[PDB]
Amino acid sequence: RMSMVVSGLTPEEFMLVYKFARKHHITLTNLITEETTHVVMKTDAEFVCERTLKYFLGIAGGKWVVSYFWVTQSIKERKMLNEHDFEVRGDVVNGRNHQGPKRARESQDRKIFRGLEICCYGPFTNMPTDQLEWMVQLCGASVVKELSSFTLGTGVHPIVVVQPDAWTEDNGFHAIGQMCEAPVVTREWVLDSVALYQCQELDTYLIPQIP
Amino acid sequence: ISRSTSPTFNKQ
Repeated sequence: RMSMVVSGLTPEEFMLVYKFARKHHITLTNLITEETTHVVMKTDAEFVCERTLKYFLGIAGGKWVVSYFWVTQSIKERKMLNEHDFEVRGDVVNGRNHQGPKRARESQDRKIFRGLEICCYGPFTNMPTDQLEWMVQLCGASVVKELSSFTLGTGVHPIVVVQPDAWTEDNGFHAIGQMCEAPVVTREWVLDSVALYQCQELDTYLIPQIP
Repeated sequence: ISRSTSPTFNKQ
């Protein structure tokens, strides 16, 4: 039961949480795992946070992604308040009230990446490629590792995800087509879809491919 | 908002 993770907190705020986790006997730690039940995000007064890896994974796993205000206010009323009353409402990129967290929780029966095959191809900054994979997994996708490896039939949609600025300042990936028939999209297609917890159209994320 | 060493993804 109850296992916390923190994101965007200074060491200082981390202690108020430790003091809070101590009292209520919650397993508080630095690394986000499969046993984690809550992701506590630093937010503004309106429960909007910035997008960190933990934010994406908290959503993907259908965990409680709650404002750090849940801790401070509980600490204030000496009693552990309801997570729902402090759930993150959105972020600085995809919308302030998109309700992605709550949608992830209420959509565990219908994962957005359901029936999709995705290969995180290429280099990736600030987010280990293995994390980006676990993220598409938790969201229901099937992970591939090898461009020429995708499943060849019609009950499955293959997707190639890349971070264009994670290589150089000369081109070379408008050529991933020559290695498959799968559409290639920037990593933003995953981040946006996951944050809003709604599979997005590939259109604005498509990367022009040579023949 | 975020005040940790944790990277943020607000663009690419």
